[PDB]
Order: sequence, then C-alpha cells, then structure tokens
Amino acid sequence: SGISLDNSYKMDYPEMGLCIIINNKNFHKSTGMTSRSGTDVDAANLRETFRNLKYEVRNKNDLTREEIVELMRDVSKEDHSKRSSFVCVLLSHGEEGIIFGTNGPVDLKKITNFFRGDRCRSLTGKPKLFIIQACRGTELDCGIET
Amino acid sequence: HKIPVEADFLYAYSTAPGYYSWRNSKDGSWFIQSLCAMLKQYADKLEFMHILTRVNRKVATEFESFSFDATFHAKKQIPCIVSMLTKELYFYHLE
Amino acid sequence: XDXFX
Repeated sequence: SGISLDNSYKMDYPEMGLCIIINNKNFHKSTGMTSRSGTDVDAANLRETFRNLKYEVRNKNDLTREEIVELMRDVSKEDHSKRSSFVCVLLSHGEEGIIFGTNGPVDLKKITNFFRGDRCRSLTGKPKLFIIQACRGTELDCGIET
Repeated sequence: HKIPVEADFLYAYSTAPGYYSWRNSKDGSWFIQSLCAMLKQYADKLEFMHILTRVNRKVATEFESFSFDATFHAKKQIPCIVSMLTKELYFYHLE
Repeated sequence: XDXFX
C-alpha cells in the first residue's frame, strides 16, 4: 500500500473500551470526611459524555479503599484485546498522590500499577486515561488580574 | 523491542500539584464540568491534548471561588495534563 | 455553592 504513518493510536478496535467511574460522595462517619455535594452531577455528566464516545461506562458509587483496589484489580484482569483504550475517572477527596475510598486513602500508584504495560498485556500499547477530580494538597491560587 | 511499562498513560488531573480542587454543589466540579463540555464540543474534531488544553483555559478563565470565609474566597484553579502518551489520540476514526 | 476536594 501507500506510505503509512504511525502517529496516532489505533482507535478502531471493535470497542472503544471501558470507562470506569468511581463516584465517592458519602464517606464513613468514622473518617470525618464531608459529603461531596455536586459529585452526582459530575458522574452523570461523565456517563453521558463517554456514552456518546462509545465507551462502555461502569458507574460505581461510594467504594471503600478495599473495593477500589479489588475493582481495579478485576478490571485489569479482563481481556481488553478487542478494546482500543481504557478510561478510569476518580471523583473523591484526595491529597497529592492519593485518592480517598469511603473509609480511607488509596495510593494512586497502586491503582495505576494494575494497568502497567507488563501487568495488563491486553492494554499494552493502548492509551490508558486516568481522570482525577480530587485535591492534590492545600495550596490556594490567588490568581492575577489580566 | 520493548516499551516502558509507564508508557501510554495520560493523567488528566483537575488541579496543579499541591493545590485544592474546587467543586460546585449544583453544577459539579469545575474541572469535570469543563472536561465534559469540551469533549461534547470537540471530540469529533480535535486531538485529545488539544481538547484538554481548552479544558485548562475554561477552568482558568471562567471560574473563581466564592466563599464566606475570606481564606477560601476569590481563588482560581488550573488543571494539569500529565502525558506519558506516545501517539496522538483521536476519539473518532476513518470509517 | 463552592465547597473543595
């Protein structure tokens, strides 16, 4: 055939891939963490947006740290051979490098490590997108007038 | 013959390292509101990093916090695109 | 209302 370029990911597999949305709104009373008013609007907005991009959206609400790890572990062990990509959206409280389950923190590295090129072979070479709505610390941006 | 195990990840963070990330009780978080709006408008016509750059501009320019506590009032937010991708990403393809 | 994560 003619000249071929390799500059863009192949996104015409039979499936676009999974879009896992972890929507943590209500936290265990034990933790002292406040409910995240407005996060259901986000979760619905994301579900509709990625539906129109032809992702298989799975919405999960109010997961413990153990359930987040088990979910990620299970999803990473699925056969993604027929899928172009993978998307995970995390909506929760957070700190730098950390997302909160309903009962305490999860290292983001623990979540993303399941999808490493050597650990999720049916996603090797495919884009793995992690969209993270959470704080990354306590600094405040005062802005500057333009 | 090998690729890095960390290659082909994209982390679309809602805020810069070290910073708070703001959320509205009625409209959702500033970042997710803006991400969804820009995907809806541009996913059939722009590469993903260029979509996310529009998200950065929308969050940066169109939002500012309102708080009864002066400590948290009139604050701004910039999201943070962290790309280990090795190729351009288009959500559409040629039929 | 604004409120953060």
